[PDB]
Amino acid sequence: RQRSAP
Amino acid sequence: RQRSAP
Amino acid sequence: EKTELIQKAKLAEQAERYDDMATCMKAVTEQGAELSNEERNLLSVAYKNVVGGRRSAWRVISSIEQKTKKLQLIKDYREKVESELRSICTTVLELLDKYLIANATNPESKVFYLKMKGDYFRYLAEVACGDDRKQTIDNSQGAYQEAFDISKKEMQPTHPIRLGLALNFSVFYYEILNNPELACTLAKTAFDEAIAELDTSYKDSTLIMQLLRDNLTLWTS
Amino acid sequence: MHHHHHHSSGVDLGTENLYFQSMEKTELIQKAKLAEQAERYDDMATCMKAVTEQGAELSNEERNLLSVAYKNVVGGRRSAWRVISSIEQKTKKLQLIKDYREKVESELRSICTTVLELLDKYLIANATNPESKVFYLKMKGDYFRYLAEVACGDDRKQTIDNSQGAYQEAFDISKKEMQPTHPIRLGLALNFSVFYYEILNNPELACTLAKTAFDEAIAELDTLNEDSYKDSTLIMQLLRDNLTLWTS
Repeated sequence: RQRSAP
Repeated sequence: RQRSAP
Repeated sequence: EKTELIQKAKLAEQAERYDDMATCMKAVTEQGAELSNEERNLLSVAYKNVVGGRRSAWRVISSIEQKTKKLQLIKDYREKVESELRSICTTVLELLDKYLIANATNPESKVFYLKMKGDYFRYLAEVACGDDRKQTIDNSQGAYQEAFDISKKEMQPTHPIRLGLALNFSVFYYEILNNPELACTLAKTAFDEAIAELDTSYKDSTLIMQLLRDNLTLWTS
Repeated sequence: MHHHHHHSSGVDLGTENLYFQSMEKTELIQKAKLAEQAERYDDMATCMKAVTEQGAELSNEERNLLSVAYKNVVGGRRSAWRVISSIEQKTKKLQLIKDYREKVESELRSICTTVLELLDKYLIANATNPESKVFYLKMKGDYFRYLAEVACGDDRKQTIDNSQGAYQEAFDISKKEMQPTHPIRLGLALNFSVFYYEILNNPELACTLAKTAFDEAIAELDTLNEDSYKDSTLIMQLLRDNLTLWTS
């Protein structure tokens, strides 16, 4: 996982 | 949690 | 078109798209041949998730309601979910009556479908009221009971279907009929009788036994 | 909403009508908060879409309800799309898989189009302050990015350009107007860097974009009370995690 803003 | 059959 | 439907169902499953998966299995069932094992479970899992999504929501909503002008609005929303729950149940019950049970042709399958008929009536009972509640409950109990008898007559006490049936039947006893001691006896018995013959797939059976044992711990806490 | 419905294909019974127009905002908002508790995001989305179409500016709480709703609706497709393409890339049966990937794509697009439409017709149009403008341009950036994840040929180029323009504009305004600890600004930096990393594929710029935003926030953190602090750090954790990975 890359992750982006909630 | 009560649990039932998968 | 049947091998196709089955692959789309296995996809949909991987992709967690259970509406699709359901639609596929419903169509496979409507062709009217007996479902293989893998096919049963695809059908089971599909509808489990579709209906499970509503039951979850229904609890959250009623809980928020019970924790409380705005209450007519909540109540209305609870009922929209109820309507959804029912179509889904009706759909499944319909499939079980028109097709699955009709053509069962062996005890293991019959037990699976009767258990399922039991479960979907139980889901209805969770939200039913007045005498609707009574009819629903009777219908669930009749299915489970018939399944219970056949499972005892025909299957090993380690068989996951039979264990699963015992699990769900005890839950019915515990939460729908509210006879908690019978619920315990029903589970403890299945558990114990399985534990004996484990010296004899193991992973399939013990996944369910864990559930039996967990429920027992809770229903004695 | 007992009188509503959404199709599989991400087309619905519609909100541009007396039924939704005759409802009070306060109702729609409560319907949404419920739907959220109940994890029913189609409903929540519909509700917010209808609140937006009334054409008043959204409050903060209202922005986030909208954001969360659509996030979950579209997120469910993106997830499925990855699963499917991954199963495709691992392999008669490939026609069938490919068709299914495209059914999902079509769904991804309507949802994105819908959202992009709301951003253009309503949200950005009436932004009326920097923080809001930044939120909506970031969102415009995000939904164009979701399109780019599945776009191809020159459709891909247009998509990418349109995401980059929104982010950049947002990036500038956030730098001119907001504290470096502001969660919207940090969230924008986070998503912009992801864009750089996964869409443009410039990994070093991606890292610098994130490291910078991180570092500049870390400086100004003894500022914050506990409550705001927790908002910002949740996102910084994500910045720092991405950096670790993009250097592994």
